Amino acid sequence: AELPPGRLATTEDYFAQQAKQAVTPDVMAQLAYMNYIDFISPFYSRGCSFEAWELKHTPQRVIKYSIAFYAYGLASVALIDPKLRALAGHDLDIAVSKMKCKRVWGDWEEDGFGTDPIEKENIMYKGHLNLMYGLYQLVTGSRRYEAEHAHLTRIIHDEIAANPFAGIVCEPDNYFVQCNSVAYLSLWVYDRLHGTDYRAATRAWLDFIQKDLIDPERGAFYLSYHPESGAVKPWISAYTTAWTLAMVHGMDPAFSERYYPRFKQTFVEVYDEGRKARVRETAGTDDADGGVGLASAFTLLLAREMGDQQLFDQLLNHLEPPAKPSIVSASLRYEHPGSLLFDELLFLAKVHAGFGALLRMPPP
Amino acid sequence: MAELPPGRLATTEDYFAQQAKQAVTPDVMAQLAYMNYIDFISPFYSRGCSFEAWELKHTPQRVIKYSIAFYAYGLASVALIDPKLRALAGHDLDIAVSKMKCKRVWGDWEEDGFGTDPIEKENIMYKGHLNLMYGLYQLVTGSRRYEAEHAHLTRIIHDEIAANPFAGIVCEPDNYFVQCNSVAYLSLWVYDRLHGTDYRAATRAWLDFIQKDLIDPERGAFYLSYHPESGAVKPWISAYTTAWTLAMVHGMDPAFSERYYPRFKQTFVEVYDEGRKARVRETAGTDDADGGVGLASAFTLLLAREMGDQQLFDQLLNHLEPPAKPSIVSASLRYEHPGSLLFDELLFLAKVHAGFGALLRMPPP
Amino acid sequence: AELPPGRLATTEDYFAQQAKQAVTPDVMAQLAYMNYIDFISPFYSRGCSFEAWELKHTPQRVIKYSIAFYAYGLASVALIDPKLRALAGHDLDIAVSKMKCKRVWGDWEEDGFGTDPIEKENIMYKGHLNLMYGLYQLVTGSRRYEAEHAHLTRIIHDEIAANPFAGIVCEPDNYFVQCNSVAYLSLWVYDRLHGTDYRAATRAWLDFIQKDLIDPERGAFYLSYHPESGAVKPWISAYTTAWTLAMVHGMDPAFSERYYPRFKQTFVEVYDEGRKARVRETAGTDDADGGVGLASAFTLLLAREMGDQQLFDQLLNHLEPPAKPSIVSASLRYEHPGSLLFDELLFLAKVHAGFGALLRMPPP
Amino acid sequence: MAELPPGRLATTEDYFAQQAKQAVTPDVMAQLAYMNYIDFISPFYSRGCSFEAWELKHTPQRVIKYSIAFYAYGLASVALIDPKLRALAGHDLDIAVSKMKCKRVWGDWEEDGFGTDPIEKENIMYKGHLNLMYGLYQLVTGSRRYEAEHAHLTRIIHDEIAANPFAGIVCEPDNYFVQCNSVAYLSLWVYDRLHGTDYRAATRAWLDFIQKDLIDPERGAFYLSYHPESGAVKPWISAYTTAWTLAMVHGMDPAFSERYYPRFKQTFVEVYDEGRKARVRETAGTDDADGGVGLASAFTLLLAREMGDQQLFDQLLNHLEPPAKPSIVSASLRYEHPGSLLFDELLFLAKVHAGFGALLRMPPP
Amino acid sequence: AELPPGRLATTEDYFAQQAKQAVTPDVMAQLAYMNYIDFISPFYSRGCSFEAWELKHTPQRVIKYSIAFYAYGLASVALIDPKLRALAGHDLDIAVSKMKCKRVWGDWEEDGFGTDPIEKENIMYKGHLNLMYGLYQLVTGSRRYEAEHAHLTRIIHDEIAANPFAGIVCEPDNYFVQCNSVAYLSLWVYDRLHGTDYRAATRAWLDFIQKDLIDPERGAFYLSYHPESGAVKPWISAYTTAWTLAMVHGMDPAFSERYYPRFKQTFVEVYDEGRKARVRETAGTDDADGGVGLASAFTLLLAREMGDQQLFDQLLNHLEPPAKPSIVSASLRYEHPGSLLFDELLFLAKVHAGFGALLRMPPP
Repeated sequence: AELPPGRLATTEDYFAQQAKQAVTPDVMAQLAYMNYIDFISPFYSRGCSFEAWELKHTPQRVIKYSIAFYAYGLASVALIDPKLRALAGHDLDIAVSKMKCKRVWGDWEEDGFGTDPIEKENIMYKGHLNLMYGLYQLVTGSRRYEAEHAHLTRIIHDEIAANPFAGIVCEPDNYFVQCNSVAYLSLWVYDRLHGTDYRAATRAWLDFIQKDLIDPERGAFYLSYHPESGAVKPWISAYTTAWTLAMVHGMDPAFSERYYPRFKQTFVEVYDEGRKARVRETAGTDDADGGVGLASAFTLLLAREMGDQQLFDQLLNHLEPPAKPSIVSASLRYEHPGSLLFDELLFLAKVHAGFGALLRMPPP
Repeated sequence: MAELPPGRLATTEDYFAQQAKQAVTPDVMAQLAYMNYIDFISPFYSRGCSFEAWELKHTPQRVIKYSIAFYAYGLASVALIDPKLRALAGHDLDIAVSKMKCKRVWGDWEEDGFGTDPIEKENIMYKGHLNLMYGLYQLVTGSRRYEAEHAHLTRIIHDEIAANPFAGIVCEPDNYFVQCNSVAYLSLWVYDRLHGTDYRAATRAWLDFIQKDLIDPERGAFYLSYHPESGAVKPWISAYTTAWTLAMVHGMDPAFSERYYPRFKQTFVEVYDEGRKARVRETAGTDDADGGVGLASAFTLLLAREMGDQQLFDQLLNHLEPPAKPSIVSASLRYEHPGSLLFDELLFLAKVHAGFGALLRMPPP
Repeated sequence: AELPPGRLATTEDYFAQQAKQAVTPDVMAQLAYMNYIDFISPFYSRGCSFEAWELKHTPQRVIKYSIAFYAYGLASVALIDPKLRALAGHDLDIAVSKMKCKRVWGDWEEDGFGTDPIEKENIMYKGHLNLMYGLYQLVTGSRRYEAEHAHLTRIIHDEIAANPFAGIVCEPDNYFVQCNSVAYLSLWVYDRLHGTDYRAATRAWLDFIQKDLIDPERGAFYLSYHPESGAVKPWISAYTTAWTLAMVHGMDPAFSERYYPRFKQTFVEVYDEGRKARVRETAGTDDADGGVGLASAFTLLLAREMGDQQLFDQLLNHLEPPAKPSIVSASLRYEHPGSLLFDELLFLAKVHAGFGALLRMPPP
Repeated sequence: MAELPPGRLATTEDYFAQQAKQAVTPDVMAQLAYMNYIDFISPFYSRGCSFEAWELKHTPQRVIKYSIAFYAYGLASVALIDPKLRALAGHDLDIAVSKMKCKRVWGDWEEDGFGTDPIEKENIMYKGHLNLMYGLYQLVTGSRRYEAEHAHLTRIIHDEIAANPFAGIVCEPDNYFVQCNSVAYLSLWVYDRLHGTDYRAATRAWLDFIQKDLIDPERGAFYLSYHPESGAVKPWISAYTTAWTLAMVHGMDPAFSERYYPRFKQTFVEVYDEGRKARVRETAGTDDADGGVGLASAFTLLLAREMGDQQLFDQLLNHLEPPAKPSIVSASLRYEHPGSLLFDELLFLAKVHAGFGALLRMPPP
Repeated sequence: AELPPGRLATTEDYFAQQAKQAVTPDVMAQLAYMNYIDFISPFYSRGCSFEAWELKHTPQRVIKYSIAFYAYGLASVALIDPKLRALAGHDLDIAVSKMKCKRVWGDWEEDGFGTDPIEKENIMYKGHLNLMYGLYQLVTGSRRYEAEHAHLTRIIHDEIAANPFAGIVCEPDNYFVQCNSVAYLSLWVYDRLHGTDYRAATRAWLDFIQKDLIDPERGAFYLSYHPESGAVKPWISAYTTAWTLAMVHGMDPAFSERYYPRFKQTFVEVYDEGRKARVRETAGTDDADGGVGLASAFTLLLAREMGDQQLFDQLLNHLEPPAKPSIVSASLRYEHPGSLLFDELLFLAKVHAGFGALLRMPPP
């Protein structure tokens, strides 16, 4: 109802986009940032050109995440406004094209892990890619990437079936729940499109991650698991948990519903007389947004996914005003982005229709 | 028309009278000196694949092709203005073509992953400018030095237009830009003038096409781009896109540009400083001038010239030139604060531009 | 005990970790620095990636020492707290993996000494590697590296047997007692694991180093020995001595016990009314921490090994407060590390359970 | 002539009297110490393909050939001035020729895409200076060390002049410069002096050719360049081009330069500071001095010397030297603030220069 | 015997080292600079590693001179203190090893003169190398390099016999008397060790350099001679003369005794009430230390060679105090070295026992 200080649109306005069949003017300005300027906008062309990311100082290892989060937001744009669905589809085609460039996945080879980023392991990369293939096809109805999608889904399914633990590692011997969450969601999306049952593996996964990987009282996942030693790194992680619960809510909403109030009690600090909120990254600290610095931004996405308007408003009042948004020539820019992936994650949270709603996207 | 405005080098009346006087203004001559004078570092020092002039101005690689082409367009009008500079213009156009073919210029096509050959398909911004340049070189000089290449490229363009389900050719795969097409189509008109052929016949279907989803008739403005694989049109209108397109189209179908020009002005042009100045908004729904690539005002200067709109030309040049702080040192022009990319190139072109139709009708040497 | 100014935990608390079966909170915060943040933490993955060391400006030639000192501390963490044994094992797996990357050992080739860093000489590198292979296996029970450990132990043993002096050189014609000390301890660890007697060569080594290499009155080793000429560089070195006596105390405690009081009288300056201590690197100077700048930090390790709580306290009061530790988001950082290898050596000294206790580590 | 002006090292009378006294001035000697003294970093330390001296002065690569050549030309006059320095001069010329052949010097030809061989065709600025240097080396020394190469290069030059439809040879393809040709032609005169041949006969047709569209005979000034493919001449007159050209031509056809010299002065030379100083505008239609490559005043100093114009020499050197803040430290000369490229080279050359005709007539060793 | 301001030891103390069989403490601190710190000290190892020189910004072309001058000093340390003889030998072994690295001699190839630095010409490089081979063997008694020494001596002898002028050039056509003086001394040393008569060539050389290459009234050599033109660069050079007279004094003491007083009159300025002296590099100037900047430092060496304590004292008072020596952790450093090769040449002059005394060094 009331526009908070430094905000571009109300929480109510974000949540009402889909009912209005229109994105807010600031979301439109973000899409302009994404698409407008020749050569340097991130969605200018399908080529293996990364000038947009160079200009933002994106570290190489983060590029795959930036593209994927953009793609996730774009899928919701398509659902919100039928008149932007073709644009969204176009941008998703670009996203998938760029994602396959060696500048994006080549860390796998440079780090010594292999020359092929798909064949085994590396689930953060190939999970996102497989989700993107599916969202592109849900938005557009095009089979342009279906051959590849059929292949990658099967690699994923086969690697899950072959592993003694439920899921797939990233680097060899590094297991992350948040990266697996994306891979499993990608199976749901393939099943929606094809009528298959690759998603049947999800139960065993949800059982596995609720053992040593979770503190069920705190509603929080541990940082990682390492199959060769059986070790779990003994610190709970807010950003890990927020991202994971958000994606799991589209598969097993009960799971996320169970842990969500505990997660909030463990990590979320409300401040400024109830107007704002910020998220501690681990236990035993008062500091917010430690570690990779993304706890509050992923919690914004979680709040959106769970329909928690009050927490969404508090978090965006913490994140957005200090970053000093402006809209210049109808395009959005932030003078002081507070983290990596800033515009990407604020975009995604502003539009996000729910993973379950994306799974149910009506045909074009 | 005839009082010299603050910070200006010559009056708008003087620019518009160059052809009648058969002489360029002294500042245009000073720009030609910047272009030609100093060993090794002037842009038109030699035909080699050397780009020191552009290194010194910090031209981004992707922009070089545009810089060369806009110089070439201006040089063709110099040839028409002053017969005594026609040979110099021909010389510079020979260099422009030579440099345009260097891999430093076109090599982004390969680096981006689109192909090793920049002519064979797509890439119409590059090859459209190249083809127009081949034609202008030959109109100016009467030389057939590049005719074999011109005959080949013209036919690749024509064939690609015939094979496409939409009217025209893409740049990057799946990126269609009306402005880049406008240059390719004009190149056909120039080939026809020189050869007596009818490649220009394809222009009608193109003008029909762009007046569908690609134009907003209320605003006399083209949308940013079209993307054939999805059928998407990026839903923002673009001033610099429009200005450039209407300017080139006015040499092919003057009525088309005349139809849209008053709308285009109302949509994008802000007159300010009590009527003395004007600046151009790049898109709708903003008060800001010169957003995006930052070239709206400079391409509108070209359009104003093409349309004979002396008042708007004067207003725009009053906005653009004085803050850039021109000076002429040793009879050569420099700007202390160029306001955009392609600044000296576009202010040169607008000052000399005789009209695309007049260039098509250039008398033989 | 009282917490001294600028300190994170008391000396009593460090010395009590093993009895409490728990690391202090600041040691845990160091382990979080080591393990927490994606890509940039030193123990993020097994890959040949060194971002953590790039961020700290570690000179190439120091990387091998950094890894090894971390590994030595990790072995003690395994002994302190059974619940961190799996984590420690995991980190040691990473340490061994990284230690084998050419970024770590490649100076050997770049300097012109050979393309293979194991086959001969180069005992600083291969001695640490061999000790690490053993510690990994004591901590984990895993044979992952046993084939390599068997091979390397035999190269070391053979090279010792073939040399006319007791031990092995680093660069050709450069003999250092500290580097040899690590190699010899590696034989003791191999013997613990396998039931062999490679450690029998230790007696002749201890006899040899007590000739021209030691000033027995000062309880101090000379800098180096150079077999081709028979020269010994005629300056005594505190860091050399402190490291060597520390490792030797796990093999022949009497040897170190004999020299330790003399070493202290030779090099250690107590100051600030008995609260602090700092160590001179050589004789004939009043300056502390000359040379490689590690005399006080290695003496901290020695004091821990010898059970000298008062000197430990004094040295840590000199070293830690000016480096301005803080714990941010439950992870330790120093604003002003006073030397190379700073966080590594303060970690190691805080947790070190004694080289003899590591040799005796009970099975998992 | 004989009061020492402010900031000067020696009087004009003293420079002009060197040859009559058989002794260089102390500042010239200090320059020769700069050139020869310090291990590794002096420019004439050794024959090797090392360029530290030029690295320390920030000489651009493309300028190195010119620096070596101008040193060589000054060294030839040193040999004539003082017999007791003739052997040193010869030694330095041996080094100059050696260095001139190093790829760091001529490699721009290949990097710019014009060929792997810098001698075979075109590239007359390089190979003209090289050919003149071979000749001066041999006049100074009597040595045939480079005679086989000199006979070859002289013939390549002669053949290329005979095969061209215009009189002379280009630098980069299609770039004709009169100053670069003047050096090539003078090289033929030197070869003829040494061998008794008549390659210099081609000079008459050259002097006729450069007096057509390449000259403004009323202003006594040459245009910047000629471009044989188009026939264009770049329409700006150039002071440095003219001063250099007239200086070299005065050793071949003294009447040619005597004709144009007063006109050249009126066109370009500004006397200032109550008659004590002079500075040279690079082109017409400006008040600015030393624009362009920044060498008009320094080449005019050389011309004044060649023409025996002591007053103008004095005025120019009063403009050039004092602000550059010479000092002599440990009997070696340095400038704190050289005012242009090639500064110490051109001031050296102008201080010693005995006249190109006199170099042609150098007595045997 | 009074210690002058800013000096580390008295002139009397330097000159008395050999009688006391001990180096002064500051010379010992220089030897610590040279030998102490891992990796970065110049005499750390025999490898082709040049960190020490990188840290002092030594130009590539100067490295060969630095190593040689260190080696010359080291030979006198051997003679001063029998207890440092083994160390000196060790360092000389390193010096020879380094001298052979392409980083040291590779300018010869980069300049276009050839791929082999000893086959012909290049007498500055190969003269120093040959002298070094001989000093190494005098100090140590070792034949480690004898095969190479026998070959190089014979290449030098053959080249002298084949030339129409007495000696050998450096770069083609560049003849320097100082570079020849080192080659000729190398033949004396070979003869001492082997009983041969390669030194018989010396007489014709001493005759030759006293023609157009010397101004006998001024006691000064010209800069260089250029056989192809017969030119002599017409400026006399103090550093050239000082270095040449110093080495010749070990072969024909009368030659240097003849010219020495003239050399001083020509180039040496006594100042500061007789306390200091500084050397002009050429005639017709008042400025000191022009050109390569080494006139005063090579005159320091000459004064030492000639036994001229007063001039030695005066020069060292000019050179050392402004360079602001300090000894930190028993190792010497200069804050403001006044020239290239500064620590090397002050080291050499402080220890130098006389070239004739080095030729007469007793066996180990």
